Amino acid sequence: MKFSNITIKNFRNFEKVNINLDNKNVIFGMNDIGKTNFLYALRFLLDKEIRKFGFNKSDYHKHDTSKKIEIILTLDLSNYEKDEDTKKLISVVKGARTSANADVFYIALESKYDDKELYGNIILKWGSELDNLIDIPGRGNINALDNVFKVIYINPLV
Amino acid sequence: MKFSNITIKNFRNFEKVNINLDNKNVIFGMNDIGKTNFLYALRFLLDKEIRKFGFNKSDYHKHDTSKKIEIILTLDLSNYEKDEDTKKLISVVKGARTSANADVFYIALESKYDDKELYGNIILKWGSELDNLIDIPGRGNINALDNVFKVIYINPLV
Amino acid sequence: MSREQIIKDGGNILVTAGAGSGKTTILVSKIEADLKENKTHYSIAAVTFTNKAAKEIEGRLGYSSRGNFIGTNDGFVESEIIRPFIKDAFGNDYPDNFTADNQFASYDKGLQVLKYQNILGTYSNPKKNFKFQLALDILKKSLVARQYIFSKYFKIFIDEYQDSDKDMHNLFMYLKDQLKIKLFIVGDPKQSIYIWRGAEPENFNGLIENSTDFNKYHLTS
Amino acid sequence: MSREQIIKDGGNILVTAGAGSGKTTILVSKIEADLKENKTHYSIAAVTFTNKAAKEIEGRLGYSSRGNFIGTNDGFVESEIIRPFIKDAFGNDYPDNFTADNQFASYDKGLQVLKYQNILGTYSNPKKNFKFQLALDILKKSLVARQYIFSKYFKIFIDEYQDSDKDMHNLFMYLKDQLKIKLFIVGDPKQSIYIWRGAEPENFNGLIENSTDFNKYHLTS
Repeated sequence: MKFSNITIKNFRNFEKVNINLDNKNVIFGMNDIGKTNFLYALRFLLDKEIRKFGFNKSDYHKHDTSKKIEIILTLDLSNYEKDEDTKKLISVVKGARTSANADVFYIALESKYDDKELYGNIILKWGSELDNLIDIPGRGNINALDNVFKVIYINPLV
Repeated sequence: MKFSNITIKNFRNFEKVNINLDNKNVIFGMNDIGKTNFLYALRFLLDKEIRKFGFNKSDYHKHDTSKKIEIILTLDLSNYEKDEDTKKLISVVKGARTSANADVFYIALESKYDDKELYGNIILKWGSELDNLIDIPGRGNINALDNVFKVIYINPLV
Repeated sequence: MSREQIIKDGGNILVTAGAGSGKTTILVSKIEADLKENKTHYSIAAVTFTNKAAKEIEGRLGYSSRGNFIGTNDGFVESEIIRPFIKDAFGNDYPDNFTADNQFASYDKGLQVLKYQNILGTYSNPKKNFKFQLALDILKKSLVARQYIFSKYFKIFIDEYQDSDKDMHNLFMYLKDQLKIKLFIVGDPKQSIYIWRGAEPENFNGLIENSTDFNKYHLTS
Repeated sequence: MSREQIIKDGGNILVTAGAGSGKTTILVSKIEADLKENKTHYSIAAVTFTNKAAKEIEGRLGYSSRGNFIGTNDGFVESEIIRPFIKDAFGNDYPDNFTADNQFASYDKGLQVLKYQNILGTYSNPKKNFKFQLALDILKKSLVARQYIFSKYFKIFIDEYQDSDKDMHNLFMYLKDQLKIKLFIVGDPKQSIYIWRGAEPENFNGLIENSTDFNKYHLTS
């Protein structure tokens, strides 16, 4: 029904940032580097064609690959009765929810670098409780989260 | 220890082909299209950077996406005592083997087209018995089969 | 004939069809018509009594990325209601692991077996069902279970309703009334030879002779 | 001191170290040295008696894509020997599902519980072990189990050997002798206060006073 918050840690020039959200969001400022990295973090979390690749050594904050990248998004499911997107989410999620937490949901991203193979693997989790998340199931190249969200990217150039 | 055979069905210009193999293999002929598609099938089975993408509508035989692509490779594990590559394979596989079939192993690829999403998903299986195969486990973008095989591709151009 | 009046009807339907009528053909036609017509995220569930019919319908329908359930009514509860939401209704101690010898004649012993023994229970008396009463118990104690069931399916196809216990009727009617999910029932009144497994023919006949929100058709082909 | 003679030794080793010696430090140092030295596909297994020590060692070592087992000795068998290869030894009817109240006093009833009840068994007498005898039984009946164990690990680290039953000793010695896997044993002879759980201090003392293929060191720091 509603986007609420996003947290980003140890990703590019973000070290620990917490941003409140809504359905419509406008980002502006003079940095022009964090503004693009914000949308890249969103694409990594929700876009399968970007997440299809991994994380490089330059994707870690300060290029220190001994730290973990966390990106966590929060939703509000309060209008299940009046909304049909809440049903679209709830029909793919079954069991990861509890009744005491029937109005909040979490989608998380985690990455730890492999020094031997020089690769950063991305693993996704959801859950209602932030201290108990489980892997999103999937077969092959497809994910259960890919069945819900369609991310359309618009750019005048490229 | 030894490659034995490979079967390819409904993939590009291959309809039903069965080829016996060894450790060293040389392919020659005048077709020049099947010769490249042979190596592409090998890359799809064993290369994660090629399998990372899916199958298009042009990857199906006769462009008939109502048929299933199967690629199956066979190995011989007879020299477990004298070979250290048999141990490299056996240490990642644990349970998919049975004692009655302790000398033969299978690695398979299957794809069925999705007409609504216009995507061909690839799902891998191994097993000792060809009538009982199970999905290769993995987390995120990584597979248990990626821990064993390293595919080096050489081409004078590109 | 009336086979064209069914595909054009959307809602609660009965089909009182005898042996040799072609129940599978009309069921598959209706399923395909419903799937083609609808453009939403919802799915369908087809529940049968044997794995043979389930596999036949699975083969006839084909392949899709839309999540539809085709199988036996015993697998329906295990896959959708019990295994995912058992711990949300009773507690975290109740396990969701099971691979079903250990039958008893009480309901409490069924929970005891499922918990301590970690295997699905059963009943010695074939006139009572443990699966379909536990499923209804879970549905009335878990809000997320009802939410998932409502958000997931928009129609459920049921065949051979004459060979249904009272618990199956209770669960299906709970889904139809409290959750507002459509039903499609097909059955032969004079094929209750399975009464040795606790079948109650009274339910189908009562539905035929008393239901007011059900559309009724008969097939003589 | 002798702490430098251990890191330079590769093979079977004992470390008779008392309380306050720093067993964790030397264990982690040896593990890191072995991992850094070896460039093959093999791994190591660290078996403890508590989850606290397991987590401490896990945190100290760090992160790697190499598959090393760090945990309790009860989880070792379940994860490596029993769950994967139970059906290859006895048959396809024996289940690999379990979530472990239901303890008994016989081995056959333990198998019956595991099969019919679908839950791991136990013993009422603490002087006998069900897990570590079933594991050894499976190892002697499955060729693929032995093959995997040999192909997987090149060294196993064991701590607190004084609190070990006879079944644990039997399994570890089977691995050491029949499968030719190195062992690293650390234990305090005078810390058998856990004898209420069936601990047998005689095994560690016998190894110290009779072993001929074991290198022995003592730590006084």
